[PDB]
Amino acid sequence: MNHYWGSSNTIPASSTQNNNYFSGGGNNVTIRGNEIMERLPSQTPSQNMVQASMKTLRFYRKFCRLIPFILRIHNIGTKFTAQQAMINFGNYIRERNHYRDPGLIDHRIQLGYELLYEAEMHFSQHTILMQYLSPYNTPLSDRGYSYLEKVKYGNKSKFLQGFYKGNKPTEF
Amino acid sequence: MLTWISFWSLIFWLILIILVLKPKNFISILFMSELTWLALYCLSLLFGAIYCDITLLSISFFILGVAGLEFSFGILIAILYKNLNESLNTDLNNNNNNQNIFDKNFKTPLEKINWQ
Amino acid sequence: NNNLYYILLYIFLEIVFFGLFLCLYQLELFTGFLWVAEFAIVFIAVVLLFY
Amino acid sequence: RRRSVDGNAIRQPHKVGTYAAEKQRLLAEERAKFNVDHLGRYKGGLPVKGKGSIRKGIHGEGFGAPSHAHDALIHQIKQSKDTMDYQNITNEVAQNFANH
Amino acid sequence: SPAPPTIGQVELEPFKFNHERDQLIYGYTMEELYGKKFG
Amino acid sequence: SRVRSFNDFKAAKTYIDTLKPKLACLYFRADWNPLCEQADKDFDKLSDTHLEYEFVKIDIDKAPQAKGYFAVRCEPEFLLLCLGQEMTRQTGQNQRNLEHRLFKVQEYVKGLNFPAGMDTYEEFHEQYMAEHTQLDKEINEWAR
Amino acid sequence: HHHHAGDQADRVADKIIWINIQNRIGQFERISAFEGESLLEALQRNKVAGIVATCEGGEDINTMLEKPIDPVTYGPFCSSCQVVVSNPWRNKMGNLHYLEERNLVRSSYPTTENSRLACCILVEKWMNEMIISIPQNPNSVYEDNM
Amino acid sequence: FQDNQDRSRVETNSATWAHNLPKENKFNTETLEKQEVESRILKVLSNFEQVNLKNLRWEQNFKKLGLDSLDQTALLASIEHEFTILFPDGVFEGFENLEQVVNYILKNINAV
Amino acid sequence: YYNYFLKSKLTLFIILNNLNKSIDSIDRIFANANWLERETSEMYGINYKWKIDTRKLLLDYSKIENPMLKEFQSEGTQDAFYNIFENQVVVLKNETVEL
Amino acid sequence: MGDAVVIHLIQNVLIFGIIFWLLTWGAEYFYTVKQQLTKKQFYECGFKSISELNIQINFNFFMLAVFLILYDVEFTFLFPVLFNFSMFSTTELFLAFFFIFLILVSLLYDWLNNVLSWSA
Amino acid sequence: ESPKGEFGVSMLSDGSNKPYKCKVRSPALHHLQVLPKIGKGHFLADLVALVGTVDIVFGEIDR
Amino acid sequence: MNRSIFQLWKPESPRSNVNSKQIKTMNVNFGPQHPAAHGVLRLILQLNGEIAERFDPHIGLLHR
Amino acid sequence: RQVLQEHHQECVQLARIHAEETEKSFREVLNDFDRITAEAEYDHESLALQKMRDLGFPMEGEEEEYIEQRVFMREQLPPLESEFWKKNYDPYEQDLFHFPDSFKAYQQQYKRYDEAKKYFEENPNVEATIIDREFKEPTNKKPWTRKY
Ligand SMILES: *P([O])([O])(=O)O[C]C([C])([C])[C]([O])C(=O)[N][C][C]C(=O)[N][C][C]SC(=O)[C][C][C][C][C][C][C][C][C][C][C][C][C]
Ligand code: FES
Repeated sequence: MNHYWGSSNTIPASSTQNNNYFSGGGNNVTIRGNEIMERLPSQTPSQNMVQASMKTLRFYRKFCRLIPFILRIHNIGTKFTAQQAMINFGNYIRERNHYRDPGLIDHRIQLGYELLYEAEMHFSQHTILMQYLSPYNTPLSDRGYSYLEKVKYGNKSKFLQGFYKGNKPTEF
Repeated sequence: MLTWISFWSLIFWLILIILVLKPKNFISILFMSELTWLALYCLSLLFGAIYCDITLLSISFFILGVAGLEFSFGILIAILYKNLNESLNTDLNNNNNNQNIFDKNFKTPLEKINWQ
Repeated sequence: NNNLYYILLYIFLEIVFFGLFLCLYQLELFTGFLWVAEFAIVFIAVVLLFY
Repeated sequence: RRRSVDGNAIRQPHKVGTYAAEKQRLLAEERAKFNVDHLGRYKGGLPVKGKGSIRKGIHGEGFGAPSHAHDALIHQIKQSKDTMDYQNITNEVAQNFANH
Repeated sequence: SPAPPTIGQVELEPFKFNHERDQLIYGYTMEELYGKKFG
Repeated sequence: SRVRSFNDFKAAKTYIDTLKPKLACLYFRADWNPLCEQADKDFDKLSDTHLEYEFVKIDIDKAPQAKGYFAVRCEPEFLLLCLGQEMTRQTGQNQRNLEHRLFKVQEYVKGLNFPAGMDTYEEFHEQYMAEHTQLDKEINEWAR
Repeated sequence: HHHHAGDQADRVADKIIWINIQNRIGQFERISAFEGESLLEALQRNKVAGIVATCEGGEDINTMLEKPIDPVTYGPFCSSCQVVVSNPWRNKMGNLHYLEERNLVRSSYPTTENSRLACCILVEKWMNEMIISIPQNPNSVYEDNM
Repeated sequence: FQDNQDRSRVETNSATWAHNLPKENKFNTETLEKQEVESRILKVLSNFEQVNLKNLRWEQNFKKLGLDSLDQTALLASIEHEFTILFPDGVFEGFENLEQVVNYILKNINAV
Repeated sequence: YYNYFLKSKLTLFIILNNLNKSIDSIDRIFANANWLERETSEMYGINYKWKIDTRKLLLDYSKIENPMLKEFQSEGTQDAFYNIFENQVVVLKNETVEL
Repeated sequence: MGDAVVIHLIQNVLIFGIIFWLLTWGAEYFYTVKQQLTKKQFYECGFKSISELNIQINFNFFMLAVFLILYDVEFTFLFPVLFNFSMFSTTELFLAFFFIFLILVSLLYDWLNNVLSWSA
Repeated sequence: ESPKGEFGVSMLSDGSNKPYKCKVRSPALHHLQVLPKIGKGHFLADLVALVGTVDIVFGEIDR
Repeated sequence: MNRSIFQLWKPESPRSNVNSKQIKTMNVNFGPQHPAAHGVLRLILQLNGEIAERFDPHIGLLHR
Repeated sequence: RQVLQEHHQECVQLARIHAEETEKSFREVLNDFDRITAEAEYDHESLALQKMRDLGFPMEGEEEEYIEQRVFMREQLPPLESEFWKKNYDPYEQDLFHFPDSFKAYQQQYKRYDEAKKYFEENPNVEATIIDREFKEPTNKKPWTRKY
């Protein structure tokens, strides 16, 4: 297949063999391919929200199969485990679960595939691509956190937490 | 400590032993073949100097030519390993087990052997 | 040593020591010819290893 | 177990309004484009100039000799020349990953 | 209706190689068709 | 034999290296897995019936250094060693399979004939360090 | 068959043994075989890929397909018709002949514990819906590509 | 005497350096044990802290366990990473419960 | 378009009222349309169906936005700073200057 | 070709390198290097390299390399007659010209088969 | 006719003092777009020469 | 001269190891800090013996 | 009836082919014999040369100076709008209908599509899911409570 995801776009195991003396093979599912992506054709338009959801699930599957490699090459494996990154991106998708336009979902899937390829090929910096993998309500697993707000504002409402903090600087 | 005749004969045969001793990687065997030819070159020079024979000194360039031809053929054969899906480490081109290799493990290209 | 780069380096050192012997045995012209030919061969071998 | 006119055993088909039945009809149409029978095998047909023993049927031309094995990867390549919506993990891809 | 004259796929090309020229000028000469070329 | 329980890595390592058992079975456990209780019971029941093995139980939670040293990946872990080097491992809880691998290791060690002076207990990391110096050290020197 | 006078012929479709195959490209095939033939003959008639079949069924006398196998048989002459049978029919087949096992273990490509030689397999009525896998077999001589 | 019951020859030698306890045969068709698969999958599930491992019912659906559409995909991908295997699309989409996942892994010979 | 035979300029206007802004791509007909349609899609959110290459052309990595829209402010939504605690460039909310 | 005096000069060159090393250390006194994330990483025009050890070449000129070996050998064989050409005779002249003709023939055959260019 | 080709400006004005839309067609964009088409099969030096010969300014291309 | 077309091009057939790229492609980037890249082009260049095989021109590094 | 119609159309086209073959002149028959005897000894290189010649590839070195103009510079023909407005674009797979239930586990899961269709018919409009960003203690304390 003449595609970046084609079965023949695999890095050879050796310099004279693909896999072994009796069989071929390679890994482009969990790591990057041998050849760069010249073109990324459009997702075939989905006439059904069913097909849009299937595209979303398959994109998430491709992302999850590729997150250990992304963590390893970007040196962010201590900020979150592979499963924590998967859960954070699942939360990101859950915040977008209300989509109902198959065309818009196809466009979002194309953008997500492009971003995944960018993070896969070191195009984007780790400090910038981690915002999708960053946890929502918990701190990063590579640095100490402060629970001063949790202790001082013990069981107080979110309104009071915002009220005591403020939304603008107090000097101007 | 050894006389030069003894040393050169001994180390020519030592090179021939080491060529067999080392793992059968084609590039390594090619390097050892060049070393063997150079040992023959030096031994021929030594015997020519000892016996005042210009014919033994003649084999100096002849050995160089034969070694160069064999090295070119070896380069071409090593290139040929790429197109035949053959590992340069020839021990990995067969399924026979050997304890000399830490990691040798070949399995059939199948997922499941038994379907329910 | 099984690393091909170190194997080739030790082959080069063996060539150097063979030339040193031939110099000690007063056969320096053959030392120079051996050195030039085998240095070219080792150069091409290094390129092959890079391949 | 009883059998149909072909050697396959008689079994009840999918429901009328099922995606399974729709996809089965679509797959039959796809097979018709490559001169492929119900079992995934290139059949005979009209001789083709310059293509050896490869024959041509009615709705399309075969991609192999008669009574041969239709390749799903070849069908995907010919139908979608360069378009992959997702990296589909087939048995071949899974086996390549396992071999690696 | 009469069958159309056969037109090869290698035709309709902006430029021709030697085999295309040989097929095209069959029965004639390069000087007979394109005229004489000078240096 | 009987199960010797250790909550410390250094104490367990000292006991195992001092005893120098010909056949040893180490059961590493942690509180995360709910199957460790049945693993505890299976280890206790198998300790009595096998006197050729020395049964040592290490709690990974109270001895976190043990997990790294013994290369434990998942709990419960049953590591069967002969003369200090790993013979086999069982990553799950199954009494029949654990007894089967105990029997297999026992039979194979019974069938061995070590040379005189080369039948001594070794530390667990000695074979790994030998392979590391023979392979990993040279690779690191070449690459980095 | 025990046909009687005036009885009509029987359908071929009712006498077909089905072999479900996993081709080397990991693809599902369904071929038809007849009792009394060899699996190699069925695979070659159905143009099944992956079977090199260098020796083409071995010798024509004292074959491995006979019941019982003659002691003076030479057995298989290569290791190119290797098919990995599924567990039920593999158990029903039984234990390997010594010559067949010798040829199976003397294979340049790795084998399995369910591996059998196709030309040593005789198609039987109980082999209906039999599942086999056919990974690519080795090429022995210079003429395997001729 | 030719002992036809002795099927051993130099091609059948199965002594490897990495295995102190030798393998039964040269073919590396050793499938993982059920308890090992269950413990590794239990660790993978322990990575997902909305699931209680104590009362885990292996025939129970992922939805009843507490896994959404994305959690099932994430869990299956994590299992693939743990066993270094790939699920073909049909198998991946057809997984209804951890019992089915365990059975599929057991039938697999490439799992490590 | 420019026609050399007729020495003419043509300007085709295509009206989009569907919310997803979906339209077919002529990237497979005119080779110019690859980067032109990539710019149009990344800047205006146009969904070009059947397009040869859908990757962004001028936008920053790991950013999804359509800046060339009247809803999108010129100053944007993010600013790139250097974070000492990360020892690398991060993206934060921007407090830009107003005249 | 030199002698032990050449070996001693090689030693003196090493000592000169030691002098340069001393100068470099003294220069090292005059600055401080601050540890940074990408300071000791590979440079690929401002972005992280996607490969560290697997940087493989295609080596399309192996025919040129093997011909270099053969023709260097041939030139070495040509050296002796040119060194002592003043004493040439009919035999030596014929042999030298025939050897040069063989070299030219080999080169021309290499040219005819287009093996002196790059390959895909 | 800019030195790099046909430099075009498409201005849609709504009547105000500000242009509603000012699209810019840069010749350098189309010149760089054909570089992969004409650069494939060339060595690195040839590719550098091709980058030089298209006379591309990246202010026009990126803008 | 004679024909050398087979030495000039190398196609890819499905599942063909010989026709595939039997080499790790040198996917170097003609990045910004390069004298010939004008400073604001990141040309992801897939090479095969310095032969420009694939182009992925990242532009917009000067998009303002 | 459809089988008979296809049989008749096949026979019509086969008769057309036979008319193409049987009505050849003696010189054409001799050329065909020569072509057959040449194909009996043509290598794969010769067949590739024939295919490239039919594709318009260069066949001399001077023409190989302009390889790209025929091999690469010719643009791909655009697809058809008939290909554009197709029913579905799932990758082709063998219809595992008569295959055993072991093989059907690898086929596309059509039950998933039915369940998704039911779900989206029952949920046409849903509220936006908001993941709360209020600070919470980590669910696993390992990064802050591990010693070794
Ligand atoms: P369940 O079984 O839970 O009902 O199934 C859920 C669905 C059906 C799959 C789905 O979630 C749903 O409810 N609706 C369909 C999907 C949908 O409506 N919207 C999903 C949007 S897809 C999306 O937005 C992806 C775009 C990516 C944005 C940027 C991230 C790209 C990668 C960045 C990080 C990579 C390297 C770090
Ligand atoms: S085909 Fe030769 S052993 Fe069966």
